[PDB]
Amino acid sequence: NPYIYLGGAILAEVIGTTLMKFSNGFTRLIPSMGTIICYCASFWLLAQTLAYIPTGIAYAIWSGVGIVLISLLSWGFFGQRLDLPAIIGMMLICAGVLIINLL
Amino acid sequence: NPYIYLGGAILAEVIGTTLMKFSNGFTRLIPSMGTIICYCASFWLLAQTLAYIPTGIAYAIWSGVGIVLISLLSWGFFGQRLDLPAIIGMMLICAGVLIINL
Amino acid sequence: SVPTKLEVVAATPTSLLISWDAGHWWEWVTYYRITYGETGGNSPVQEFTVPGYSSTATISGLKPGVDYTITVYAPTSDYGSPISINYRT
Amino acid sequence: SVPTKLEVVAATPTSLLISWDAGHWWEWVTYYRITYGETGGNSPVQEFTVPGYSSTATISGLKPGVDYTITVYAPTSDYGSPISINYRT
Ligand SMILES: c1ccc([P+](c2ccccc2)(c2ccccc2)c2ccccc2)cc1
Repeated sequence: NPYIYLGGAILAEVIGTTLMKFSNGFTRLIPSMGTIICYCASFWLLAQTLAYIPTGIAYAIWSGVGIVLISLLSWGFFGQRLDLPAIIGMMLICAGVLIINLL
Repeated sequence: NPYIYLGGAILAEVIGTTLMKFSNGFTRLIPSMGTIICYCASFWLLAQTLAYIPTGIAYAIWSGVGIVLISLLSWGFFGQRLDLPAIIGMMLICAGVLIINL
Repeated sequence: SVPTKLEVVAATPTSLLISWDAGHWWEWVTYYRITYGETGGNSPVQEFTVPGYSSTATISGLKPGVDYTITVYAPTSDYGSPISINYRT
Repeated sequence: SVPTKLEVVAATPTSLLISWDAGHWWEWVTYYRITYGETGGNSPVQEFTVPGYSSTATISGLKPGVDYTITVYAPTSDYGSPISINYRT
């Protein structure tokens, strides 16, 4: 059950982050509010899920499912792929994360 | 330029979450006011660095330099350095940052 | 584009009540700044901001008989030119 | 443990100016709340809050000759027991 509020807090930040790209630097009302609304809901679900679930499993799942679900939205609402040398540079950033957290 | 404000927001968040762990339920005025200032500064530093570097790219470097600057700050001043055979994992996050960099 | 139709609703000798077609759904901005000064330029301009969900604003404390210039901007010029108006109290 | 030293600085028959030692720069709480009511308990007590950077407050609208039980509460009970005092206007 707490793993379900996890993705609910992951996906909420995923949305608010993409809504932040839309808010024109917090100068457009509705995309500015939505980011504030999302990061509240993604904060409140994070508290309910790390209330007693390890803060390394939750971070790594977030740091990976988030590194995917927002890049597929950045690419869904635009693209860019590997503008600079590597997309794998972000895949191995995701790797070096999962070993100072789980190892 | 864009990779200057991306890390500046990482610094603001790293200090933002720590000043929150120090303050209680947002109750200690001075460290809590730091968090709101640290967060609100980083919230607007990410929105600007987002129009130059793609969302998925910045998100990666963000989570990257974060735990870098978090464990680097966890061991530098507090202690810990638990899982000491993970400094290789800090060199891993560096390499990924480098091969997406300029 | 936004804002549109900057009109003076009520007009006491010392206070102008200005409204504007704030736009719609997506063109709603987070805040408007409103500038009012003397129409002759003898002084600099006064200035306040207003939350972007509101489409009206009350400009108080003027001098009667004098004509004024009321400006309404957007957070950036990416939304369009400022709709500036005038009114003699 | 916090706050400390709740006393009545100025005391009219109908008012009670109270202050308390806030502490030090790195130990300021976000707010305090002041409870003042009749010392017997014929009606509920009165209550308000003060920003945590301030250390003094003024209680108005009292009845003369009556003794009151003033109590100051921290945001939570982690910061210690509430400090309560008594004063006769
Ligand atoms: C200010 C404060 C916190 C964050 P962030 C975040 C994560 C990923 C990409 C961009 C921003 C965060 C949280 C914890 C550690 C590092 C970063 C954040 C904010 C709300 C909900 C989830 C994550 C951002 C700006």
